[PDB]
Amino acid sequence: MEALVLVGHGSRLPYSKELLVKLAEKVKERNLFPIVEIGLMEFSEPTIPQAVKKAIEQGAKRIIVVPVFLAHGIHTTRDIPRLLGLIEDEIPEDVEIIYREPIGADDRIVDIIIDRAFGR
Amino acid sequence: MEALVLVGHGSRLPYSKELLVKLAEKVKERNLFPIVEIGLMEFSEPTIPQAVKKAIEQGAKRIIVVPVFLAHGIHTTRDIPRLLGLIEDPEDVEIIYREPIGADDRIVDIIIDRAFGR
Repeated sequence: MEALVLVGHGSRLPYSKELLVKLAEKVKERNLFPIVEIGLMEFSEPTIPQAVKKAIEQGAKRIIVVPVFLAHGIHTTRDIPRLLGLIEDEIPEDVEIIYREPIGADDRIVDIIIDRAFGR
Repeated sequence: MEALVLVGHGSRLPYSKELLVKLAEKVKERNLFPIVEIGLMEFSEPTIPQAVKKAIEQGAKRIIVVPVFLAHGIHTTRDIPRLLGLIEDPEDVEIIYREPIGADDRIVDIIIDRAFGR
């Protein structure tokens, strides 16, 4: 009934997509959502509209979109909201989009950064 | 004798720099490094060269540069290594260029919190 759609920037290099793919597979291992999909804003497929459409086709009525971005930027305030039809510039009536917050300066990001600082 | 330099993308919007400032503030509260600085690749200051120079001028002999990026891209493979002089485009000072965040289990934890509005 509900889907998690992870959306990322995309890249002409493969690492941004590989990131989202690994993150989605880990989320799937958690067994929290019946439907998990990824979408890339630019350069690579699946795109964000394709990811949302896939979620709908699989039967999701609530689509939770999590922007896998560290900070807000034009991507998360304009481009992705536009793609999702959330701001003015096909979502069935019985489907709601829930657009969530980016990662931000989470304490766990500090933990990761310190590990990286020490090469771990 | 060692500094942590957090480098971020930078943005015409203020959120990217605000993120790096807040992260640096939280690192400083953990009292692990005598010197902590931020640098932004573009659009905004401190720049990455300025951040490294500040660290050196404060006496750091080993500069640990952590790219605050989720995944590698042209910025972490080309642009930042070039600014740091690590690839073709300081005597007693060593630059240690670390890995980005990547698909860390803790990113999954954050994503799930965000998914549920937390």
